[PDB]
Parts: sequence; C-alpha cells; structure tokens
Amino acid sequence: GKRAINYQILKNKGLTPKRNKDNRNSRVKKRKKYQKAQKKLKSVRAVYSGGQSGVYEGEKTGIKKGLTRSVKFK
Amino acid sequence: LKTNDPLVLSLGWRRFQTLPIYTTTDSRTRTRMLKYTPEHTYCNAAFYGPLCSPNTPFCGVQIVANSDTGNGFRIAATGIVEEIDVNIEIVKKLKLVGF
Amino acid sequence: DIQGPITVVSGKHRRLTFLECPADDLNAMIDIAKIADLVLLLIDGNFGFEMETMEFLNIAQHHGMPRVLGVATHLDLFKSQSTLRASKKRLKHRFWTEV
Amino acid sequence: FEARQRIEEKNKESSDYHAKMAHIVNTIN
Amino acid sequence: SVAQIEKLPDPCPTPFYQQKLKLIYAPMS
Amino acid sequence: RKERLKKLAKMEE
Amino acid sequence: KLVHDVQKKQHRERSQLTSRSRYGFLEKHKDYVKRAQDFHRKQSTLKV
Amino acid sequence: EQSNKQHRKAKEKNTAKKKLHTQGHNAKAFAVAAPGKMARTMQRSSDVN
Amino acid sequence: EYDTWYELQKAKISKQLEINNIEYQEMTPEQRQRIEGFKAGSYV
Amino acid sequence: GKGKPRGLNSARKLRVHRRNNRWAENNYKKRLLGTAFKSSPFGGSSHAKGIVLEKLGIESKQPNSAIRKCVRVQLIKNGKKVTAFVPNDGCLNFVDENDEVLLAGFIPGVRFKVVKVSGVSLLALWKEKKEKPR
RNA sequence: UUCGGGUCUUGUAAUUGGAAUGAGUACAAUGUAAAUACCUUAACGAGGAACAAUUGGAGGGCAAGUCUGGUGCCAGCAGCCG
Ligand SMILES: [Mg+2]
Ligand SMILES: [Mg+2]
Ligand SMILES: [Mg+2]
Ligand SMILES: [Mg+2]
Ligand SMILES: [Mg+2]
Repeated sequence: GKRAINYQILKNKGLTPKRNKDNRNSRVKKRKKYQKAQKKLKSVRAVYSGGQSGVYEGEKTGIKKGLTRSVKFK
Repeated sequence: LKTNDPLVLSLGWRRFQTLPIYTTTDSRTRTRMLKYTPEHTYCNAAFYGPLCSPNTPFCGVQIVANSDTGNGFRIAATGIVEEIDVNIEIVKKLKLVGF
Repeated sequence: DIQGPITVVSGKHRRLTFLECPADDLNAMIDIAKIADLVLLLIDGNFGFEMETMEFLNIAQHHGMPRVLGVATHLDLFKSQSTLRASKKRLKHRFWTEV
Repeated sequence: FEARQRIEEKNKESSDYHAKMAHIVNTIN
Repeated sequence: SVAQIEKLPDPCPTPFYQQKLKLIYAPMS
Repeated sequence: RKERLKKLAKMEE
Repeated sequence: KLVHDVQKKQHRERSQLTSRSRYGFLEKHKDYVKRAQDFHRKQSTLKV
Repeated sequence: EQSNKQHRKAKEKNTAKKKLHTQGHNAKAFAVAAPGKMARTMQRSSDVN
Repeated sequence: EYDTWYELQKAKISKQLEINNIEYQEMTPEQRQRIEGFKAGSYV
Repeated sequence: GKGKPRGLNSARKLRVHRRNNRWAENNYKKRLLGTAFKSSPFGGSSHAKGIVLEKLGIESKQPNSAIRKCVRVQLIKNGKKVTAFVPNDGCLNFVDENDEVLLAGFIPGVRFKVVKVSGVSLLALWKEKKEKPR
C-alpha cells in the first residue's frame, strides 16, 4: 500500500563518472600503487631478490656480449 | 518517452492528453523527427493543444489512474512552451537503398 | 468533521483556508500545486519519504514554487532516542535538497 | 529546374546566415 | 462562460474589518 | 610508435 | 571536460544483409581506405 | 640619416603627491584608521548587498 | 536618486501601483467594479 | 652621506619624511582611501546578480561552439549589460530569458561565467541533482 | 627526434576456502538531577562484503549519424540524435 522511494531518489547521486574501487580506501590504493612501482623498478634496473636459490642453473635471460653497464670516469 | 506516445500534460489551469512528436534541430538545419526523448538532455517537442504564452512551464505524467500506478515515479516529462504556431514542418530521413 | 475548504480567522487582519488534498489522486495533487500559497507537506517519520511526497514537490517546482513546510509525524513509533535523532537528521537534509 | 532553384535558395540562406553571424560577433565585442 | 456574477458580504470577516464596521466558516462540511 | 607520434603532434602544436 | 559518460557511448557496427550474404563482408570507411592507398601505390609505381 | 636624441621633457604632469590635492579637498585627510578592516568588512557587505 | 538600478525598477512599479489606488479611491464604488472588476478578496 | 639624516636624534625627520613618501605608492593610496575596488569587475563583490536578456549563439550551426555558450546578462546592481559563458551547450537549455543568474569571474571581451541559475547551481542541475524552481 | 634500445615471472575481463570485525539493531548494566551519548556487553549484524567515498584534473575511441571548406579517398568543427 505504501510506495517508498527507491535507491536513486534517496541518495540522489545523479550522473557521476565511473570510479574504480581502490579510491574507496586510500590505503589499498597506495598498496597497489607501490607494489606496481616495485615491478617497474626491476625493469629500470636489476634489484636484489634474495640471491641464489637452488643449484646455479645459469643466467636464465641470457648474456649479452658487446654490452657494458659501466659508468666510466672521464 | 516515445514519439506519438500519449502523455497527460498540465498547461496553465488545464490538464489534457496529447500525442507529442520529439524532434531535433540537426545543427539548426531542419526539424527532424526523433524516435525517443534523449536520455539525459532536452529536446524539442511539438504537440497539438490549447495555446499558452511562452515561458509557461509544464510537467508530464503517463499514468494518472491508481489501478496502474505501480511503484515507479509517475512524473514523465518536464519542459517549457517555446512557441505557439498553427503549422509545423517536421521531416523524417527516408533513405533509399540500391545494390 | 472537515470536508473541502475551511476558512478560519488566524489573526487581527489575517485569514487562512485549509484544504486536505486527497492523497490517492494525482489529479488533485496537480491543481492544488497551482493555487496553494502554502503547503504543509506531511511526512511519516517512521516510514520515510514516499512517492506522493516526492511527486508533489516536483509538481510545485515546475508550476511555481509556493512556500513549503515539512511536518514529520508518527515519531513516537520510534523506540530508541538515538535512532530517532538519526532519522530526523537524514529526513531534514534530504528535505533541504528539494526545498 | 528544381535543381537550379534549390541552389538559388540554398545560396540565399547561406549568405543570410553568414550576414547574421557577422552581426552577432560584431555586437558581442 | 460566466452567466452571472455578483459580490456578497464577507461570511468570515476578519476582526479588524469587523470592528471597522463565526471565526470558522465551513459551508461544505 | 604510431600512438606516441600522434601524441607529440599535440605537444609540437 | 563537461562531457557525460553517456556523451561518449560506443556506436556499434552493422553488418551485411542476410540476403546479400553471398556477395561478402560489408566494407566500411576504414576498410575502403586500406584498398584505396594500395591502389594508389600500384599506379604510382605503374606510371613511373 | 641623422636622428638627434630626444630631449626628455621636464614633467608638467602633476606629481604623485600633488594628484592627491587635485580635487576639491585634501585627499590625505579623509582616511581610516584600520585599512585591514576597511577591505574585509566592505567585501562582506557588498555580497550582502 | 536611488542607489541601485533594482530600486529604480521597484520605485517605478510602486509609483504605478500608488497611482492606481488614487484613481480608484477617487472613483465611485459602482463605477469602480465596472472598471477594475471584482478585486481579489471579494466574496463572490 | 646617502642623502638622508643619520644623527642619533634625527628620528622625527625620518618618521615625518617616511609618512609623506609612503603616499607615493598607488597600493598604499588605494588601501587607505578605500578605492581599491574601482578596478574590481563587480565593484568589490565576489559575484554578480543579473538578468538573462538573450542567448546570442542559439542560431549557430556548429554545436558546442564558442558563440553558442555566450549569453547577454544585465547586471541588476547598475544595469550595465555584459556577456557571460555557460559551461556547455547542455547547460544552456536550463538558462532562459528573464531568470536570475549569479555571475563569477572567468572570444575576447567576455569575462564572466554563470555559476547559479534561479538560486540553483548549474553544475547541480547539470548533474541532475536538482530541479530549477520557477 | 627517427635509428631503435634495456629488462624478466608477468598477466587474466578466471574460479574458489573459511577466519576476523564494527557501522547499525538491542536484553541488561555503567553513565546522568532525569535523560541522550561515551566506555562495557548477552543476542543479531558481510561477498556485489548493494552494509553500494567523495571532490577536481588529463586523454582517447566508435556510426549506413549531423554541419562547414575544398587541387578527388581529405581537413575543421564536433558527435545523449543511427
Ligand atoms: Mg551515535
Ligand atoms: Mg548539505
Ligand atoms: Mg582598531
Ligand atoms: Mg662619500
Ligand atoms: Mg562503536
């Protein structure tokens, strides 16, 4: 018998852009941002990852011959 | 709302049902018939009924009987009377197809 | 018993006409909105906003807003004082959106 | 014939619109 | 169209008007 | 490369 | 940026008529542009 | 092709201090004590107006 | 001389309404209803 | 000697000289005389009420053109007619003739934008969070 | 800036488990002049955990769609309208 207002009328959010869930909790958003940053840092430069685990199986990604990452004194 | 869809208006002191036609200006080049009202913006609507002075606001309702009230909002359309004329020249795109 | 308009003296040089709009007719809502100098908008505090309350406000806003006063009733049905205050706060702010 | 007339009508409408636009921009500044 | 129209004495005069010259007037009810 | 070039076209312009 | 999300809704492609299905896929403006440049490339290499 | 150097004229325009008295009265005398409260209170009043 | 342009418009309206009152106060009652009609507040 | 007194008992001459020279600043003069507001577009107000006179760009063909977003508004305070933006053509539908608008600082020569219409924010209406009361 | 270059557990628009808790509801008690609330606490209270975080800024892309100009297929404006 009674006609109650639905969700749209009560909150009156209107038209808003879609927003990803991470904004709801800043801590979670920064958590994902940081762990994403760590992955990129590996690409920029190598980063120590605990050292050797198991028998030495060689360099997985290959050795480059004519390439030097050496910072020379001028 | 849909074109040629009955809609009870409230103009001035008078309430009545008409068959409006929703149109667009098409970059101010013609009065082209639309099939439905825009989802979240205004559109030009032409309907037959008692004339009123411009700046006369009005509201629309599709259902007034309690038997069909349901639970949804019954206010359908809101707008402003913009002109009063004895003529209109709505046109529709009729595209011919060949092979 | 009250039926139809009732005119009563309210002051030395002021008079008021009370009119109980039929709650179940949307037509009666429309015409009252076009002549009502004041609206005593009745709201059930326990239940909250209802369609007829929200519908009428939209009619009033489009036909020329008259003075509106919200009246909250059935507040005694609340059993906790804390929940009563929260409901009053929520209702008031939502009412502050329309008015 | 209607091809000739329509070009004449369209030419008249385009010139009038541009003239109206020149007036509007002149007035605003 | 109004066939006829006439003015009548006020059936619910306000006190200021009355003394210059009952508080409720509900004929429908 | 194609996307990056179109972006620099905005930077240059 | 006063555009709504509805302002930027995607407009979907239509396809060939079922009756015309034997004639092949219904090309569009993007499809036409590929074959047009390739056609131009041949004649430029043909005219030289 | 000879261009002599400009003679920078002596100022005939009113000097800044003179400009204060170029009206019917002495502009320096009709001032306020708290120019800080002068600006703040007016700005509120203007929007209230 | 009114301070704001708004006051000027209100002054013009108020002056005009004031003029309307004087003519009607001059006017005879039976004539007045013939010209102005039944004013608001009349029980009719 | 730098052209100023330096004696240990020359305080008076320095003070009186400073007060006389302090009036040279335009900033000082405007602050004390209360004339810092003449240059303000609204004459000291942060906003400006007005009357919507005409929507000039309504006849434009190009949608969301710079012409389309302009409206001539008559400032109520002094009656001077001026021109203002609307945020977009979509909001232009809300604005109508003879309806109040609140203007704020922002095609050259146009220096104002509409922020409220009929006592309701345009952005509020544009987001469908409100209805314009008439 | 083209030329290209450097690096390695990365991605999923995929499924799935039982543990935790207060916003709120509320026996009671504490609190208070009497109350509300806080701190406590029986019993309820989580998977879209819809128990539905907001305010601004930057940039795309799409149509048998619309408008404007022209050394053809292009370009500009733009596109809630096919
Ligand atoms: Mg609490
Ligand atoms: Mg608020
Ligand atoms: Mg002081
Ligand atoms: Mg020396
Ligand atoms: Mg708690």
